[PDB]
Amino acid sequence: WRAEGTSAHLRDIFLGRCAEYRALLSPEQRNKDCTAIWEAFKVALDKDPCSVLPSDYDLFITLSRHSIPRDKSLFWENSHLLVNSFADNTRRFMPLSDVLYGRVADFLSWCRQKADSGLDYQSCPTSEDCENNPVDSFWKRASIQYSKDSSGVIHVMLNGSEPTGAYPIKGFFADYEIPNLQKEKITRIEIWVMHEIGGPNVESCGEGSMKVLEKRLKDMGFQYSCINDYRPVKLLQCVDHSTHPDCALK
Amino acid sequence: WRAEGTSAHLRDIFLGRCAEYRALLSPEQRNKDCTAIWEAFKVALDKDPCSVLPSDYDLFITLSRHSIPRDKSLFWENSHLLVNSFADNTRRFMPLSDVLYGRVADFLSWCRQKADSGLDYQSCPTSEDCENNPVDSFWKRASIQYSKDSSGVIHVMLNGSEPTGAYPIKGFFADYEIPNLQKEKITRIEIWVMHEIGGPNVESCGEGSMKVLEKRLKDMGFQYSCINDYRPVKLLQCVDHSTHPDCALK
Ligand SMILES: O=P(O)(O)O[C@@H]1[C@H](O)[C@@H](COP(=O)(O)OP(=O)(O)OC[C@H]2O[C@@H](O)[C@H](O)[C@@H]2O)O[C@H]1n1cnc2c1ncn1ccnc21
Ligand SMILES: O=P(O)(O)O[C@@H]1[C@H](O)[C@@H](COP(=O)(O)OP(=O)(O)OC[C@H]2O[C@@H](O)[C@H](O)[C@@H]2O)O[C@H]1n1cnc2c1ncn1ccnc21
Ligand SMILES: *[C@@H]1O[C@H](CO)[C@@H](O[C@@H]2O[C@H](CO)[C@@H](O)[C@H](O)[C@H]2NC(C)=O)[C@H](O)[C@H]1NC(C)=O
Ligand SMILES: *[C@@H]1O[C@H](CO)[C@@H](O[C@@H]2O[C@H](CO)[C@@H](O)[C@H](O)[C@H]2NC(C)=O)[C@H](O)[C@H]1NC(C)=O
Repeated sequence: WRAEGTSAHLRDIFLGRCAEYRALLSPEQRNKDCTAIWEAFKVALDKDPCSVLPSDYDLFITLSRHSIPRDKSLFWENSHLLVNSFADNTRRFMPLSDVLYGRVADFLSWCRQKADSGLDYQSCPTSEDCENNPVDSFWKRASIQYSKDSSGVIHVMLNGSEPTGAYPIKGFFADYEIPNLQKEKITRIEIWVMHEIGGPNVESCGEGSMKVLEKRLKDMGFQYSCINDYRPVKLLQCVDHSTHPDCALK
Repeated sequence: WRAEGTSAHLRDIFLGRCAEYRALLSPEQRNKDCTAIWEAFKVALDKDPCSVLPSDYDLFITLSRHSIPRDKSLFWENSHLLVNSFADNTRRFMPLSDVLYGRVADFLSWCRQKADSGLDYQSCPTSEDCENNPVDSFWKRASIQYSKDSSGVIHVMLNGSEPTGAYPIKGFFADYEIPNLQKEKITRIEIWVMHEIGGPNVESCGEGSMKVLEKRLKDMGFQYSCINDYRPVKLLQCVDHSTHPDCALK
């Protein structure tokens, strides 16, 4: 397996994150059983590391699913850390990592040993090793759910400094979220194409892969919008480049 | 009593955070036993909620203590959330909440029931109910250690929009940290007086309580400097006031 093995102390981390997230939920939907959620989740830890399907996580989703506030969904690509810091633990936006079923697995890795009941802390399969590995099947299932439950203004943060372009035609956003957006309950889609401070401007709104994305969203009937270096996020990037000319204040 | 009852699912949260923090420690001191750390901490939970002393957490500290990088300490008052966001989980600085023993308790509450053996989720004592409550004694002990183990350039974030003054003459910083800073291994102390965006400038460097703090530190023989609205932090505050004139980019 050419990927990170199971995360040490997966269970404690999972339950801890789950318990802390409960506090963020509204009292009405605060009734969540972290233990049951973990049990449902571990069904994948009792299977062949190449025989886990997205549907295997259905129970896990049923037990953890909760509503996402209108206009708070934030999708992204090649911007993990920035998205998490900007979202600020649900305070500004609620990306998948800030939704219960996403929060418990953010950054973690897991898979059962090839031919032994115990978890494999040595390595886990990538899409290359095999399509149906625990981690990818999990995110496919969580992505679909996250997309289906989003409504209002859809925000998307992309990385215009990524060498392969801002929009990966083969990725979770393209293959599992866009096709699952409920057109009827979506007002518009606003894209933020961020560039590293002084970093390379590989692509901006309307260029390369951005034209492909825009065309698709438009052919799908969505009201489309694209902003280069959305200020609030630029200001956050600037925190680490205070003396740079792109970050100077008036 | 008068304070919040112990946090729901305290143990799970505690262990979860402990396990996640282990990953941030260098392989040299990563060998931490969260369960044992939890048991040492629990010693205070099996005592009268008004008879817990800072020394009751000596074992807890012994088992969770670790080094703090030179120049990375960050003290503060009236800016807990700003400090946590800026520190960015160990990336930029290492405040007490980003040190193992502080991390497991950041924002939590705890105390045993008055005459019962179980935890009291209804309420916990405050400084007014009785001085020796579990939470206050915990932070006194934790503050002392954090100070004793700090070195190099000392940073301090104060709130200059605080009505009663940026430097509370009575508080954890004045009463438990400053007295435990070890000059022999300290270069200088740098203060950052932050003001709310547009917010009121109650006090700035060299004003009111700031006069007191400066004189106290100088009388102790420390090199001292103060900065109003330290740029990096100002930029972070700006993320939520992007259109405000104080946050306009050049
Ligand atoms: O370690 P773990 O358990 O694997 O958790 C993963 C993993 O540790 C890390 C991957 O970073 P990467 O730069 O490859 O970033 P990606 O390309 O993988 O993320 C882009 C996708 O996330 C979305 O939110 C966007 O809209 C888009 O669909 O982000 C966590 N992660 C958070 N949300 C997702 C996620 N991994 C797959 N997802 C799929 C969906 N939502 C996710
Ligand atoms: O819920 P919990 O478990 O009680 O966790 C507490 C509590 O939930 C919250 C209190 O916010 P407050 O504005 O009153 O701020 P404070 O006056 O209480 O804290 C300011 C002090 O922290 C330092 O780091 C600064 O340099 C300064 O000495 O911050 C958490 N906290 C984190 N570090 C500390 C802490 N509480 C007391 N401390 C004392 C030391 N380090 C701490
Ligand atoms: C946006 O994409 C750029 C380029 O892929 C990322 O910056 C690179 O990050 C890697 C790993 O940290 C480094 O090895 C490269 O040297 C970086 N290149 C450049 C030009 O900076 C950047 O981290 C991405 N931004 C976000 C928020 O994920
Ligand atoms: C700095 O201190 C100010 C003043 O106490 C804090 O602002 C107050 O915050 C409370 C709670 O959110 C509000 O009800 C008040 O209206 C605020 N007053 C003002 C003048 O803004 C502020 O939160 C503190 N800053 C930080 C980072 O903690």
